[PDB]
Amino acid sequence: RADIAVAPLTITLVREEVIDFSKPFMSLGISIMIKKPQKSKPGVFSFLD
Amino acid sequence: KADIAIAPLTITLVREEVIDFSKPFMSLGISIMIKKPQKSKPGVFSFLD
Amino acid sequence: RKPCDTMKVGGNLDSKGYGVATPKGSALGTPVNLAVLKLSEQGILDKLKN
Amino acid sequence: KPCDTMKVGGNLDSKGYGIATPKGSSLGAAVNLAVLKLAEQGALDKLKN
Amino acid sequence: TANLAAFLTVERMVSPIESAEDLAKQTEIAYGTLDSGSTKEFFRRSKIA
Amino acid sequence: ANLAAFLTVERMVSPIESAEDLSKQTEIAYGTLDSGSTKEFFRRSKIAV
Ligand SMILES: O=c1[nH]c2cc(C(F)(F)F)c(N3CCOCC3)cc2n(CP(=O)(O)O)c1=O
Ligand SMILES: O=c1[nH]c2cc(C(F)(F)F)c(N3CCOCC3)cc2n(CP(=O)(O)O)c1=O
Repeated sequence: RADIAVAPLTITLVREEVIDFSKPFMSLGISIMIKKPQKSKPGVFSFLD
Repeated sequence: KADIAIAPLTITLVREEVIDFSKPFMSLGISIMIKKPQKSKPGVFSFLD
Repeated sequence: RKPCDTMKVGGNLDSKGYGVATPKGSALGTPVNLAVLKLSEQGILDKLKN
Repeated sequence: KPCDTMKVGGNLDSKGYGIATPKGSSLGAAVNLAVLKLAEQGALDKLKN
Repeated sequence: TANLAAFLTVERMVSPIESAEDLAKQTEIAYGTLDSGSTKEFFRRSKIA
Repeated sequence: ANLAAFLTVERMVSPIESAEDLSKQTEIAYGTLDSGSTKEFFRRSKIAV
């Protein structure tokens, strides 16, 4: 149904045995996402802390 | 003179034109090497540090 | 992206990577791979990434 | 040793080492499948640690 | 004076999370992945303790 | 209180963080090897940084 595919498809062993792949254009890994806390420091309210 | 090379050889285009290459086992890049920042003598700036 | 309230910490945990998909035994796969290596050595992938 | 340097910052470019074989060889595809099998099992990360 | 010194001592305490071992070292901040995919299959088929 | 806070923890940080920090200053010099494809990357670069 297709001839060539340009898409972010993960190169795995189970997919190599049916279709071929070229050299990878973008390497990546598993990341960590946090809430990115800012320096929300108030003024007069922090004096009586 | 050899059969297969298992060594850190850089995959380039000019090496692809004569021999073949497999999928990369370890990705890397160019990083920054500096020394570990140890304690330095602060001096007069410690009067109002 | 907005509201710019996230950040990425730590290094990569595994060696993952995306590539160009082609059927097995395709004649165009080797010139496609040569074009991918030419675009990678030219750094135009990093230009489109920026 | 003396454990006095450190690396900061991410990678600046996309580099990667791979197994080299001559063009028209018979073992290159099973070598590539073995590399993919070692990559999916995380044994490369085990040897890297 | 001692209490504000204690609060500023807390202010320069432990840096935020920068590694997976930092995630394993705590239990207050929970975390999750996607319910289906090879990302969860990485941790499901993992060998590192 | 803050002088006790500085004398308590004493966790110094590194001045250089990213690759743009090298272009942001000129007092701390930096170099590569005299020959190699790493220097060819800087020689044939298209990024103004
Ligand atoms: O082949 C696969 N390629 C994938 C490519 C991507 C993307 F990054 F968008 F390209 C993603 N996402 C990552 C996070 O944002 C949502 C989608 C998932 C993919 N999955 C599912 P997995 O099994 O969980 O890896 C595949 O199977
Ligand atoms: O194929 C190549 N493989 C290489 C492999 C290595 C490493 F594996 F790290 F030993 C290195 N080094 C870089 C770091 O310090 C020691 C030597 C240089 C290589 N070069 C020279 P380049 O062209 O400047 O990259 C190649 O050509």
